[PDB]
Amino acid sequence: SRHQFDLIMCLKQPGVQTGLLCEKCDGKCPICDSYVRPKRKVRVCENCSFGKQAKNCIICNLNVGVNDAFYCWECCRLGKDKDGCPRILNLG
Amino acid sequence: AEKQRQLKLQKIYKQKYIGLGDESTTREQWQRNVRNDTLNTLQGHSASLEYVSLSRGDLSIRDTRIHLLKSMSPGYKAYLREE
Amino acid sequence: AKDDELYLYHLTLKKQTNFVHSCIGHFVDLEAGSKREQSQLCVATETHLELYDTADGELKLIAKFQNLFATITSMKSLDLPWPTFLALTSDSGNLSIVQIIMHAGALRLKTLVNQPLTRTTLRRVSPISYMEIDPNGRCIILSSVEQNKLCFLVDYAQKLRISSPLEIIRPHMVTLDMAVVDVNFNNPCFVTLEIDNAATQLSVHLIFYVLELGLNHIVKKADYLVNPSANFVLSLPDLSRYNFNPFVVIGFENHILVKDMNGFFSLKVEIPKRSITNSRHKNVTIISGIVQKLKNDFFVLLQSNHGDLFKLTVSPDTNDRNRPLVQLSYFDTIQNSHQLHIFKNGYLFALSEMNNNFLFQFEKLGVEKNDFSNVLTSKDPNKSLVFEPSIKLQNLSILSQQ
Amino acid sequence: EKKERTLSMLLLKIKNGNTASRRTSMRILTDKAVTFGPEMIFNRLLPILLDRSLEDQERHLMIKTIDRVLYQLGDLTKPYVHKILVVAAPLLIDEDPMVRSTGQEIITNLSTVAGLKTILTVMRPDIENEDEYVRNVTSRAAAVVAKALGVNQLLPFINAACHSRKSWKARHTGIKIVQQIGILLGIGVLNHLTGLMSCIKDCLMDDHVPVRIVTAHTLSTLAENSYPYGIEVFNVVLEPLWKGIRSHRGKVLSSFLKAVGSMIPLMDPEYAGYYTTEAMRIIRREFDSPDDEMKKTILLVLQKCSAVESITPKFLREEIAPEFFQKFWVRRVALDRPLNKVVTYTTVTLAKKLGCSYTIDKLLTPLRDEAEPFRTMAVHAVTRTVNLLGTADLDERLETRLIDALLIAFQEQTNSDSIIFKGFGAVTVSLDIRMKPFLAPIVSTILNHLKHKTPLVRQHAADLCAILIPVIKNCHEFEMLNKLNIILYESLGEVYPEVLGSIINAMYCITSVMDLDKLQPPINQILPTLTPILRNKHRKVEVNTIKFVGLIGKLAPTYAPPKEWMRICFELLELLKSTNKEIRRSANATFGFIAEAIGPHDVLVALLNNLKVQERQLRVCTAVAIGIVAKVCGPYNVLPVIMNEYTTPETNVQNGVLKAMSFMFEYIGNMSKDYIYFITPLLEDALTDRDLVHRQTASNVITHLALNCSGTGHEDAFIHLMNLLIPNIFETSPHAIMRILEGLEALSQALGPGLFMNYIWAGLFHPAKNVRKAFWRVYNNMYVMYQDAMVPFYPVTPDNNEEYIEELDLVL
Amino acid sequence: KRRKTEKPSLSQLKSQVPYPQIIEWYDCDARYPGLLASIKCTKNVIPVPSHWQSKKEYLSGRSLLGKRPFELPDIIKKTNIEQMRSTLPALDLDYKKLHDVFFKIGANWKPDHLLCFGDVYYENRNLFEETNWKRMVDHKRP
Amino acid sequence: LDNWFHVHEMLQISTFRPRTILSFPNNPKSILFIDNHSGKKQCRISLQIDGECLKFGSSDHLYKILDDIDCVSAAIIDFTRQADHLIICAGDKRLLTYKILVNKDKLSFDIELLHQTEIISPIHAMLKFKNFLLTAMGSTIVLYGLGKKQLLRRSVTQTPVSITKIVSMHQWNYERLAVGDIHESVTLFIWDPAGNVFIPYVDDSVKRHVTVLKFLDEATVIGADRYGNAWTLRSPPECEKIMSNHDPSELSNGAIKYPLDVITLQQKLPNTYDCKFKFQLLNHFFVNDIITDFHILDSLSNSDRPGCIYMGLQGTVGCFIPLLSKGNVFMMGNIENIMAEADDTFYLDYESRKKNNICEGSCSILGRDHQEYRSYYAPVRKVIDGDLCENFLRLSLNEQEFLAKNLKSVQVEDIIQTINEVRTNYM
RNA sequence: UUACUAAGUCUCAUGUACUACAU
RNA sequence: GUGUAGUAUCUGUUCUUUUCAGUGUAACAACUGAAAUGACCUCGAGGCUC
Repeated sequence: SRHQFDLIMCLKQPGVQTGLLCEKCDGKCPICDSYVRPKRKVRVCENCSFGKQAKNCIICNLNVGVNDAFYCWECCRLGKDKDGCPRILNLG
Repeated sequence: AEKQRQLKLQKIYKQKYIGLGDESTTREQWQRNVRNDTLNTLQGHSASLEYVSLSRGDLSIRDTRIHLLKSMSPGYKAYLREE
Repeated sequence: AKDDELYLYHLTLKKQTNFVHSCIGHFVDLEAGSKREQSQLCVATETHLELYDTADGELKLIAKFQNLFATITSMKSLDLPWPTFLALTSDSGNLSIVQIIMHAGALRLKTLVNQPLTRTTLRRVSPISYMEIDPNGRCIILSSVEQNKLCFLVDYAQKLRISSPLEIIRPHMVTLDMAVVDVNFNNPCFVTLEIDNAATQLSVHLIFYVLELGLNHIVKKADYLVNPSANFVLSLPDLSRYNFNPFVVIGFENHILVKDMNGFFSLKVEIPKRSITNSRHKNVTIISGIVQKLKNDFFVLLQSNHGDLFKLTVSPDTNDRNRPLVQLSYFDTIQNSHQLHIFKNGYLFALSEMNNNFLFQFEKLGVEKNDFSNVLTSKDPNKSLVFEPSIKLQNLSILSQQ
Repeated sequence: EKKERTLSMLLLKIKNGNTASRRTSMRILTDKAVTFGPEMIFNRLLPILLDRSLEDQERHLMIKTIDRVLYQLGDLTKPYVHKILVVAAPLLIDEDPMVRSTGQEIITNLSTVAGLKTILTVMRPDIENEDEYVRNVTSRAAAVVAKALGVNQLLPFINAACHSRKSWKARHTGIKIVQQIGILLGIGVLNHLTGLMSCIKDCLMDDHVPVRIVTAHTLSTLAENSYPYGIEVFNVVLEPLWKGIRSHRGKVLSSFLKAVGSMIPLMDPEYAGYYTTEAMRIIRREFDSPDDEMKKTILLVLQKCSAVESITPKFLREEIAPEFFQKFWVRRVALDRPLNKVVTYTTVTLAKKLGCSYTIDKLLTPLRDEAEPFRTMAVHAVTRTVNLLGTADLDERLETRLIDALLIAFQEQTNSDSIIFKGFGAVTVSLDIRMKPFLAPIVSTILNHLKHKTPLVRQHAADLCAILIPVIKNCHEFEMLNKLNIILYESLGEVYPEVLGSIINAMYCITSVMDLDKLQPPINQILPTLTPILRNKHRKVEVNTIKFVGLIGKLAPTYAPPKEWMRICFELLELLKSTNKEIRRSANATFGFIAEAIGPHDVLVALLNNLKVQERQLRVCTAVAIGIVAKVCGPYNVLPVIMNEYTTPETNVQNGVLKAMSFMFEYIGNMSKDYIYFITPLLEDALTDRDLVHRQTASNVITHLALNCSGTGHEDAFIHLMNLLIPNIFETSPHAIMRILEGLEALSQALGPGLFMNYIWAGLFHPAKNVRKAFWRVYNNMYVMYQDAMVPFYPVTPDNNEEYIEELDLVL
Repeated sequence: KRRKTEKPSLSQLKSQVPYPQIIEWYDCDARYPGLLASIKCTKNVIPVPSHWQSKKEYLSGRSLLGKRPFELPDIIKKTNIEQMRSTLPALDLDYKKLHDVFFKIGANWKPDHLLCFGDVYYENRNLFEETNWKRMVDHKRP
Repeated sequence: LDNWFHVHEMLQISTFRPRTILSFPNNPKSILFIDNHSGKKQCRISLQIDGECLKFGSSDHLYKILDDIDCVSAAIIDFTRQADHLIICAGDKRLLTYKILVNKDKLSFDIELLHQTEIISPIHAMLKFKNFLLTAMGSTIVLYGLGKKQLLRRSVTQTPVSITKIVSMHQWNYERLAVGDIHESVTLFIWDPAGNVFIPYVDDSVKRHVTVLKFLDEATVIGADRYGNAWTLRSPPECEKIMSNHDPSELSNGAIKYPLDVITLQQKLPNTYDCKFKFQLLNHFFVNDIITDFHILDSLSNSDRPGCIYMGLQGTVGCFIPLLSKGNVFMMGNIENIMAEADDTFYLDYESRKKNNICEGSCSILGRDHQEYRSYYAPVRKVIDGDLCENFLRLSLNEQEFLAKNLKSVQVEDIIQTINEVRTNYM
């Protein structure tokens, strides 16, 4: 993540699925963790969804998220939107 | 830890986007990336492809496109030499 | 102080005319309450996009769609077991499947699903510039000029559904000329020509891929090394009458090959040549092949750099055995055309990368396979036929020019 | 080969260990399963997952390992088919959907490992299990094996082994496997529809009633899987399905009706009416079901028929409305939960076709009845019908009857029935302008429900008042405002937090509908009364109080002393970063109006003075307040005072300034373009400052500022800002290096690569082994974001490199 | 060893260069010196800021001690908040005033110094004296 | 809106592929065409004036054939006001002079070979200087006069080391020049009489591959790219003051007093600042085509605002209209800002309604943002793109009124007014 | 008329801030 | 107004085996290994010295 360093990402070709984030993490752009003017919903590779792990918050990787994560307009222009599958594999 | 992550992201970005100069990169390795991307865009835009077709004067345009594709590999020079 | 700051207002008065992509689908149903006909075409130049119909034997502007503000790097229609809507890939990497709809009093282009791929730019890693769709519309495949290839499995429902991408990554293999082979629903199979990026020698090797719907991944099948002179691949539909084993047509420069998937049959047929061979004479090539099949008769049209339009049919060679043969002949030719389509009607749309797109209806259909004079066979692969071009224009008849 | 047993310990390393250390075991076993022995490998892999200790992630790992082993040991999996079939069979019949999915995947992998003949020879002799559970498990196993090994690949063998007349066991197992395959495949039964109907039609006229019921169930499953279109194969048994509706007895007629309920919606428009008329002889006659299996089936069939477009609304009102109202529309199911749901759903589905007024004037009795059990279901169905149809089909007498029934249900709410609470708002919304003539009825109802002084009763009353507040108070009355405000501010100290939140919401709705001083509670009294309420730690209470304080300063921005508003803002500034995002949104929604009413200069000075206090654990939120107060007129009122706060010599203050500048820029996309030039002299001393902190946060300013201002034409200023950045590239530390990288990447968008390139190029290689490592980071990010963009800008000439490109010099 | 001693002389490298005066002694150890000379001496490239090879972390500057804390742009100084709030060791303002200062008054306004295409800020540099310099070449005439 | 033009023109294919197009300066419109042969090197010249073409002499043919002459580049020149000559540059590296004749009521074109001159370079670019041919070698710029039996070198100007080749170049009122490169960018020269040389007074900022180049003014330049960038540059006022207040003869040698910063940029950065000034980027734009021809028209169909219209290679014609006043570009800028993220606004509305109860690229149909696509190679600077705001016209009234609510400014109707104002009034 | 550059490492002391942790 | 552990930063102080070779470095630095002993001449320097 932008702040916590040891957090590792996925970075695969995103699928059709949309990543979920919990109400606790709601509002953060999964890359920069910004609250401003979100744009496009996150898309994750199928390898990050499958079973129960699909329900996890793509940000904090623990809680079960209801909400969809959106990229901000700064990351959508920086292109990090399309970089790959954001997810946090290690808890940190 | 942080730099150590930058190493892994160096491996991933290098894998996806092919040539990315890390620290020490030979001029042969890097110039090859230059040639590959320049040709890539010359053939990639139908615009510049149409342009090189006429300025070169080839009989067909796909000759220029597949020419650039072939020109991406180094051995294509010797290949032309053997014609 | 007055700020200079020149403020320019850009307008496109006339929109880009070099048509780089086309698709054969039937998009909108207009002026008719209930009608379904496969005869229609949508053609795209980068930004600019247009939709033409014929149905009269004469091409017609339908509507000039709004400016997309991107570089469309490939466009192919998809037909699924329904209104046929076109899959469109461009810069941003997004695979954008769009349906042309009638909204308010005009035809507007609606998008269904856009899938993010690579980044926003024209790139070599970008899985664009090479695209094709399963002729039965089960799956769409994008690839990159070099790095990687992605194939989505397309499914239709109350809402359209694009399956997760199927990745194959070959680091040093530069891909060129994606050509997908039709199937009977067995399994989708696509064919490419991979030129190695890092090598001591120039090596252009064809490779076959069978996507396995059962195992849900693309499988490398046959890697056949061919001369560096290779140009393109075309798909021979079945050869079900002669002897899952797809057969491809590899256009080289001065001759044509066809190759089996199992490598059992490799047929070399030397491409004929003009009589004049004016001044600078290249080994030429064939720029565009296409396939057509009707009444057990399937012929393909492959045009050289000079614009010479040729056909192939397959013969069993009943004397020896039942085995494929390859027979070239000569047609009306044309000017160099980037891509060729054929309606279910006898109309053949010739999209010229040079200047003008023009449509035909073929009647003579060309010379019969019986003549040994002007027709070449796979009997003797080493042979040459010289021919004088025909401006009399017997075979093909221009209907409409653009 | 005893080391393979240690591979099981390696499997523990795949379970107990690290992700890469766990995947390495699978990657190694993938290339070693062929040299491990199929017998011992299976004997060690199957019991490992067969034990109850197989967790969810453990089950997934074991399934992946078994799939890899099968992909490696394809022919070797044949002798072990008797093992997995005895293990994967129960797991496929588990309760959780994940367990059944994993079992089906394991069965499909085992089937694809060997051939179809092995699966046939394994599942065929397993039909001797007289237990119904074992027989169903074997049928599901065969269906899963056929769903992956090819439906027509096992269709002929199954049709040849089941078409005999051995006993009822095989005849039942055939239809069971057919239904299981149709349920597991799903929409993939289109091509194999007729191919399966040809073998399933042997039970439509079967002698044994059990075989007939199994065939009917299989036909219904196939029709549901292949629905809605494609009823061609359904015509192969459509005649018996339409004939035997009033021909079978008990279970036979039940199965026939269950199949017809699925076949009707998939049928055409012509034969649908005939099929409905032929099935009504046994459906409408037996509408009263002695048991639940018949009643639920009849309800589902009626719902499916109502969904079909064949039987129009006239036929339903003629032959379907009276029977459905007599045998079904009654309070006889006041306790059946499944029946209360099924009948309610069927009524809600049929009301849209038979007209809402046809049922709104016929269901005004079940809700007003003294039986609260059936009254709850009646109110639920009424609310569903009102939400589906709306308020068009509402007669005067029908509307009066509905209002009377709703009032009687709300007054006679002896239990905690939320159905009436949810339907009251829907009825009030359906009233619309008609609620004005019906004002005093609902007014007295709300008064009696509010003055009851009951906790749950007061909560429900406040909820219903807040739901129907804008419909009643906004009717241009100016008479009930005082009567509502006198009772609203009365119970202000409710100990129950939910009741307090409901009262706050009702007061907010009243203040939104009422004005100053049209509202009954005085503004000068409600403000100091609501002030301590915002200090509460309750989530919903504080969330409602924030919106109440915001709407208090809506139409009337005054109604307060400036000191009171300043104190309220200082108190709410600490809640701008709460855990619940709703409070964080409400705080920003209220602070905007608060600052617009108070004043720009006063709020700006207060926020600036607050920067030094409230040390950096919640200080940044105050900066957000600066950026939140500069959104009504833009950031042209906050920025000048910010720049002075930067003129202050204190480091921490300057840092808070620069970061506040970052955030105030990221919150404004199109605003900063005009403000950019006034920033650059401030970043002049920032980027030049010796402190890596100031250089860091200044770079963070350049990130957002450059991203949102890119392409505006300020590049000449961006050129400056960069010219100060380039020397900082060599600066170490993770925070500094990533902030500076992101800053330079933002500059790539505002300048374009070309100049940004020019720097990167003149530093691109270099001997220093350090300078090189540093700049190749920036060039890596540049190559990531841009490639074609950099193509023209490569400083490459024929003397620069050997091959160059021959096609760049072409000129036409 | 041999590669370190294989290096051509910098003056041997000068001849390959159209603008030989940019190349410096350390370019001898450039792993690809013939290439690095072409890039570094290419037309529009801007040589690396020279604060590298110094261990001072780019700012030890004695001049940094004597730098002014800040000065408001005179257009913003017109807004009078300088007197309203004392930054050196409440002030009611008008929305029209502030808005007009940035837009009506300050639309055409631009910082006086800025910098140029290849301007790079070395540690010892201070722009302010050069600002008074450029302004002075303007006002003062013989 | 879709067409804005009409095109006045068995299988028909001509062996001759056209090359360039020329027009006489003295005759207001007389258009001479030059083609090539695909085959043995051969050419044709077809002149048209007024309605249809011309005959050649008394012959039936309407065109002239030139055997063994191929044209790499060609331009027509009038050395004297009463005489008209044509200029060919052969791939043999030979400069061929011709003479044009109009028969006038016998009317026909008669071309006459005059001289033969050997050339060192291919001559990719040439144009009309006063009384002279102004041509560009690969490295250097030669100004040929009129000699007899062959044409003479009147003056030669050696280029700065940066320029490898000259693709195209253009002049401003014979005093000034803008010289383009393949690799590098435009560099402006000034003709100095009695110095008999062009002196470069300004460099360009970045590397840009310039296909075609023109002048709007004395101090500004239009240029396109091989890669599709349409840009316009301006000399800095620091340079304009110097050249307005000084004679060109003092630039090369003599006393010209440069501010302290310029010299410090000369010794500090001799490679970039060799030309001692720099073009501040003025306008930048990206049109995905490759612009062949710019033309600056003082008026487009009598319109006041002078436009510049360009034809691209892949084919296109488009215009850049300078906007008078400000609130023109303020309203236009706000409309472009609306239509830019309009697809995102639809996505956020469609998102909120899903929170209370259409993909992201709905309105754009493609993922590319406007600022991103049009920025591309280099960010658009002052140019606002009208081709976007034009899409606002097609959207339904519900969508348009949904978009314009973001403005406190005028209603959708006045929006459409301002949008449609450009084609009407500005051309 | 003086044409503009000095501290570094170690050692043993002094100057001043700070970070976890406990009453 | 305290204690436990620990950190950073000034300043003071001072120059570590004379050399060789390797690593290392942009060059330094730093690190790694060994060790001359004796005689003579001119003004710490110097030796085709033995």
